[PDB]
Amino acid sequence: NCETSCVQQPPCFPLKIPPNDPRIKNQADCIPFFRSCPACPGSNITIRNQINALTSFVDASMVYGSEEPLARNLRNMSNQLGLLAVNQRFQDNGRALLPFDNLHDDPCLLTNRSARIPCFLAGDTRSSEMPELTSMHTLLLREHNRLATELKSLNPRWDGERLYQEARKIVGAMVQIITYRDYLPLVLGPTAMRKYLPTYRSYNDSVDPRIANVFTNAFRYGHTLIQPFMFRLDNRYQPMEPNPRVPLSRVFFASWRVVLEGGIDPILRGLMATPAKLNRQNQIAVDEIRERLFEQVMRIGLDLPALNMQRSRDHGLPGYNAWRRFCGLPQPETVGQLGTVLRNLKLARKLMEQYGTPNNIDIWMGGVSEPLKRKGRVGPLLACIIGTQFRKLRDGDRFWWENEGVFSMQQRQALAQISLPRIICDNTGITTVSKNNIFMSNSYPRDFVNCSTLPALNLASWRE
Amino acid sequence: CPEQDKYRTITGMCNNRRSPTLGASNRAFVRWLPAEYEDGFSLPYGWTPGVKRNGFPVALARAVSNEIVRFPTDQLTPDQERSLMFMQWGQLLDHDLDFTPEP
Ligand code: HEM
Ligand SMILES: Nc1cc(Cc2cnn(Cc3cccc(Oc4ccccc4)c3)c2)c2nn[nH]c2n1
Ligand SMILES: *[C@@H]1O[C@H](CO)[C@@H](O[C@@H]2O[C@H](CO)[C@@H](O)[C@H](O)[C@H]2NC(C)=O)[C@H](O)[C@H]1NC(C)=O
Ligand SMILES: *[C@@H]1O[C@H](CO)[C@@H](O)[C@H](O)[C@H]1NC(C)=O
Ligand SMILES: [Ca+2]
Ligand SMILES: [Cl-]
Ligand SMILES: [Cl-]
Repeated sequence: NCETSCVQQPPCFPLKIPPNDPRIKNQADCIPFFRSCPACPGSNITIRNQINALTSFVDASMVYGSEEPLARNLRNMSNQLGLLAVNQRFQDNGRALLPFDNLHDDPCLLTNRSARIPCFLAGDTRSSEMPELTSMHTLLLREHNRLATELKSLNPRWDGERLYQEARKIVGAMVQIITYRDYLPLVLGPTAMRKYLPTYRSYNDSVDPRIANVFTNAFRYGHTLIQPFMFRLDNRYQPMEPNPRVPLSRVFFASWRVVLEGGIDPILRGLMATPAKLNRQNQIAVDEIRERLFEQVMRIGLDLPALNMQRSRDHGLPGYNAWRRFCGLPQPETVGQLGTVLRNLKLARKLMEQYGTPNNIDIWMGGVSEPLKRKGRVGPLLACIIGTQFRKLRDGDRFWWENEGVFSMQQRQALAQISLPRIICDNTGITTVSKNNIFMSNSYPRDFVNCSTLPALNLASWRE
Repeated sequence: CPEQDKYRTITGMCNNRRSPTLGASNRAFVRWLPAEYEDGFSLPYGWTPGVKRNGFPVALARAVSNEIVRFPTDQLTPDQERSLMFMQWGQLLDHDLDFTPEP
């Protein structure tokens, strides 16, 4: 009963309301919170740990699923073409949309009574969380089918299973390429990139590929990049009127906006041509997630930063200093030391009034408080946790795209030519995209190029 | 666990041949440090009123959010060198790595 009760009875761990709160004036009220499922329920022996429902591998499991029954449902079993299932009721200018899901309590239906548009079905259950995410999922679904189609004309003798598997292998590789070549260098900056991700040598079976408990909380740094609006742009990269800036508190689980308000193309243009929010020590996270998170589907609007902090506690994560020590970073003991670490005394003062000791600072809070590394969007501590996790995901993956036996020298040489703007070109009506690096390019027309200039993926090395 | 394979399994099982569940779905997370709970093994810090963490009262997540995270929306600084695509790939990537189930 966590959704409506304020009683602290397992599995409820409600967030108590402080006095003089800017939004919640009822101190008897609370912010709902369910403790993460324990790996070993009811045990008085084991130290409580949480479960990862997904494959840790950068294997495009948000597309294919991490469970075989789901993985099967997401597939098109009507033929031998190796495709993923598509929406049978709607299309985006003749282009595929994700299938709908059949949920007991569907949140998308709540975002708009008249529209009656349910949640989408993908490899990961959070696909309908925000239309920007849905758009990325919809893009990858289209890319699999596009690959399965090309491979069929190349190898007509291949069956559905072969086609499904071969396209999946390519999609997984493309996620790995975009993430390690374009994304992480821009998260960590160059020195952390060299420190935590040195040149790939080969697969090593002694590298634990599992996602660490701390990683589930440290990677939430991305919450500091969130803008308070969903931006939709037209063909000419101009605000798509009416409603070009929709407040985020009106887009969570709003699958109707994708179906009835223009498809994925305006959402993707908005993502490419709009700057991300810059994390500043006095501008950490916006009120659309801090005050109005899931406001139209819940009894009360949640606080994403506070949920992260309660989550780290639920997960029994050590505090800030324990992680700094783990990273081999200087451990501040007092406000003056923390001030030096954050290169900001006002924030250290602010933090110490709350925690009393840098030992008690919640990992997300401490992590996002640190001054960003040169050409990176995280501090030393998050660069260490993030960098450490991704090295393990790369060096401990037997199916890493660069590993001997996974692909041929020619297939690798071909894969090296892929990019996210090209994926957009091949699967949308968008003809002008971000110049590489896509994650850096944010101004139209300055950082924009035509599709023709971008090299397509040559599948010649895949002909049997 | 096959001695030779061309493709990944859906669950991630058999990726590591020596420890075939490593990186596979529906498995406990690895810990890089031992957990820190109010009772040592299950209760979260903040569960019991009056119980301190490292000799200090436990701050309310909402109070930390109110005092440290809160800022005026109009003041938002856009990133001159990052697109929203950088944000969106991050969340999409996150959803390839971890999902922590609730009851
Ligand atoms: C853009 C809109 C986003 C929304 C609305 C969102 C929402 C959420 C919510 C509600 C949770 C669960 C909170 C809890 O109860 O503890 C969550 C968890 C998480 N988010 Fe965000 N998030 C977003 C973007 C991002 C981004 C950009 C990143 C990283 C770059 C990120 C990484 C994560 C991770 C790692 C978790 C924990 C996942 C797990 O293991 O279950 N989020 N986010
Ligand atoms: N671990 C997480 C969790 C969420 C919340 C969420 C979004 N979709 N779902 C699945 C889903 C499936 C079915 C009912 C459902 O209703 C809600 C609506 C609001 C709150 C909770 C449930 C939601 C859970 C995240 N959002 N982004 N990253 C995230 N990481
Ligand atoms: C819910 O979606 C409906 C569509 O079902 C939106 O309805 C449109 O509303 C505008 C005026 O705001 C009308 O001109 C359109 O004719 C309506 N469309 C239809 C097909 O009825 C409505 O805006 C959405 N709801 C909210 C509150 O945003
Ligand atoms: C299965 O594939 C065929 C061929 O494109 C398509 O016509 C049909 O709609 C597909 N079914 C699903 C569920 O996608
Ligand atoms: Ca995965
Ligand atoms: Cl459907
Ligand atoms: Cl951990």
